[PDB]
Amino acid sequence: FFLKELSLTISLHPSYFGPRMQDYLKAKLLADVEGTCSGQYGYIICVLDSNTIDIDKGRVVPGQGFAEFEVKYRAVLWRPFRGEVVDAIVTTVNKMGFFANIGPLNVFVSSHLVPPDMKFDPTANPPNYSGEDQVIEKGSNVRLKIVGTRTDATEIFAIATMKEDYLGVL
Amino acid sequence: SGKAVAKEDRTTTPYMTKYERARILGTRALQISMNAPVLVDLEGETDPLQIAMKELAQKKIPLLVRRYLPDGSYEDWSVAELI
Amino acid sequence: TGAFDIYLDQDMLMNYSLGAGSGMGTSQLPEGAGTPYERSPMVDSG
Amino acid sequence: AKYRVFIELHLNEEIAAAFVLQKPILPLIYNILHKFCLYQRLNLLSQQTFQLSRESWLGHLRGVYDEKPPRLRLYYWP
Amino acid sequence: FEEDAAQLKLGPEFENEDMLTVSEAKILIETVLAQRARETNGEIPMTDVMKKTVAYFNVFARFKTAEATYACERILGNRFHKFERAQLGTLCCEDAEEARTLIPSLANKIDDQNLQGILDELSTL
Repeated sequence: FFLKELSLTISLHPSYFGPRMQDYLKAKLLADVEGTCSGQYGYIICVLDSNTIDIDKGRVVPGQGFAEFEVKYRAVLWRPFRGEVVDAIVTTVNKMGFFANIGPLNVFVSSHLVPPDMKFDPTANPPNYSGEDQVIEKGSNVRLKIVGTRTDATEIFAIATMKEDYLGVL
Repeated sequence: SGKAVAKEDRTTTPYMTKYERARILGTRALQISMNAPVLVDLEGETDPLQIAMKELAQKKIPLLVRRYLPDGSYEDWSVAELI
Repeated sequence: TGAFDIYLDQDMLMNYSLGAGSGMGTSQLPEGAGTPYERSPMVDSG
Repeated sequence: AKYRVFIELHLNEEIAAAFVLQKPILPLIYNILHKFCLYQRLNLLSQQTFQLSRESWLGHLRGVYDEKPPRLRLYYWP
Repeated sequence: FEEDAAQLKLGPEFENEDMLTVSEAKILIETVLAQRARETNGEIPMTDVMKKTVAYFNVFARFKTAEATYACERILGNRFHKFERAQLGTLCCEDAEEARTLIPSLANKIDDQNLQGILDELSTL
């Protein structure tokens, strides 16, 4: 997680000039950036509105009637990178791997990237991957080491392994 | 490469230029024509421009003018400032 | 007439001629202008 | 009871706060005195305005006590 | 071009930025929400990203308190590597040998003894 400064342009419309534009610009910003994700900065958790909100500009458009208000803001973002170790929350367990979940990003732990001590049990009450006393079901945050990440359509997706020491059940 | 200039040490002419009047009135026209917050008691007009002119006369119209210098610097002027 | 750009004198719209703190006339939520005992920044700086 | 509680409390508390700094001191207290009671006058008068508006006689006449810093709008008949 | 793991490597801007803490991050989020509520009609959709975070954040409350965070801050100090810092305060436990394994970038960055002392303080916190 990071706290960084980002930019964003708000293109306002005459109808909302009034005498409290500042508010409108801020309201529009929160709505356009919060919840979004990019490969470059990742998930834009939320914007630290108030104090950390600059409103520069702006220059009205010639053939449009709309003015562009540049905005500098502080936000909390969640960008992952290959090699980072994170705690995740297992969601599903299929003979295909481990569908974990960290915050808002989805991490997939291919079965081939899981120790050979965790056999897959489909008969056991709730499909799990025990060994080896250690039992990893749909309720046991595991530790993984991102091996590779990808960014397809603003969205991000990477694969993690459990091959190193000090990884696995938490 | 801009540079911005001091709202206190302005160089250019205090009067509003032949061309500017023409651009401002052009600009607010479109604005109001686009349902916008009109800043002077509506005399009872119809023409998104003939109205803007009612504004100009009373210097009660938003919009400012950035006058780019050759340097690359600029100056900002307020319709109420100008002449 | 294209040798300049235009912006907006928000300043005028702001201070513009005149011219409060409640929150209980229906909106289950409360308020009180903005001084019920709460800060901000500081924590952020820490 | 409760008036003598919450009022006298913070009164004397910020009087002590006035001791914390270089002296005004008493005249501020003397200000807050007439301040509070006359505000109470403001809403006595307002409650009077609703003695007329909420009931007899007629309506339209009013004196609503706005949330703003205090004001009483004695708007009349149209 | 740049898709490594390191070892402290990757984007320059991101590297420059400081990795926010988990508990502290959640605290800040909470603070932000409180400031927004200050005059709300009621509702304010939290989308889907919020839900997830709300859960993960609570399921990782390494300092379920407004002071816990400050205590943690006090304990820390020396930057070293924003990332490493937030990482050490996000994992926890416990021995040196383990520290290097998780953060190989620590190689000859810091000693041991000290590390152990910090872990003990955290466990008690």
